[PDB]
Amino acid sequence: MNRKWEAKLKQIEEEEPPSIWRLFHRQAQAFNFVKSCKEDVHVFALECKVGDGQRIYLVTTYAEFWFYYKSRKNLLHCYEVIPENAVCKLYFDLEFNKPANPGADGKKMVALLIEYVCKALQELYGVNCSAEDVLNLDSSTDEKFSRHLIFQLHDVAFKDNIHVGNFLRKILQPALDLLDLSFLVVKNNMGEKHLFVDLGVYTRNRNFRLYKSSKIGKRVALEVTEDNKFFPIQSKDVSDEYQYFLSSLVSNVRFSDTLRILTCEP
DNA sequence: AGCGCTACCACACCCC
DNA sequence: GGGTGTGGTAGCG
Ligand SMILES: Nc1ncnc2c1ncn2[C@H]1C[C@H](O)[C@@H](COP(=O)(O)OP(=O)(O)OP(=O)(O)O)O1
Ligand SMILES: [Ca+2]
Repeated sequence: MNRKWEAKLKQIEEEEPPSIWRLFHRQAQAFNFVKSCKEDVHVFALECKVGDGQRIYLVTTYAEFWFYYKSRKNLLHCYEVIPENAVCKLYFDLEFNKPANPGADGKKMVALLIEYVCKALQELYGVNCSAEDVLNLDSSTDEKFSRHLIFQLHDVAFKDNIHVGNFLRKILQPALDLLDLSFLVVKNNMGEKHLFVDLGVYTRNRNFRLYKSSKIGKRVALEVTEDNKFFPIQSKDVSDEYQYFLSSLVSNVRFSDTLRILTCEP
């Protein structure tokens, strides 16, 4: 109830074919529309013209969004809005300052990370998976090894992203102590000891840069790594790039009549 | 007309 | 000197 109260105060304080394309200034007004929609619609965040994080919000289906998005001539700097309390996938934001840590073997650190989380998923939930179920994206530059991992688990999902964070803090506590998970620590922008895993992305209504999208500032967009081992099922009725787009979406959990929802309280 | 939060610091408090 | 909650903005994500 504590969350539903903060929104109520912010509110008072503030022919053609079957298409759906609604832009909203307030994230709250967007989700309100989704409820009164009657169509499998979702919420996207577009970075406004301002160089800061000022964002506007779009509401449309995945298919209709990919239609006006695939060319990459329009709708640049888009983000997925991960709805609070909604079932989602296991994902990661991986990033360290390249020059600050030279000896870091990026492609080797991710494999060690995945094999750990995989083992963790088995010991704690009986879930079995391998890197073959891990969509691997890249947005790196000459100064930042940036990677996004989206797990594609078979009939499995988390209660929400808040529980994903709890899962990681639990299994990454041995590394957090280091103010064998030695390969996680990395020197930050100013010599400080941060964690190769960004644990600040597991919040309510988190934005997450979409596939083939770059921040309003730079121009490097997310793309599938070369060592990626997740390959969707080829379907003649939709393009392959659309498959990766659907997979990459954190909050687009495969409909399954045997879905195991995973929880984890802190 | 973004949104969410925590890391950080100040203070106040308590205890033999 | 240690140890434990409480505000409250400032800045990351
Ligand atoms: N000002 C911001 N406002 C709202 N959401 C943000 C903001 N900054 C970051 N986020 C969200 C969207 C981002 O996809 C998510 C992770 O932070 P961030 O690392 O900066 O983006 P990114 O991982 O997609 O690119 P990269 O890390 O390589 O710079 O947090
Ligand atoms: Ca990042």
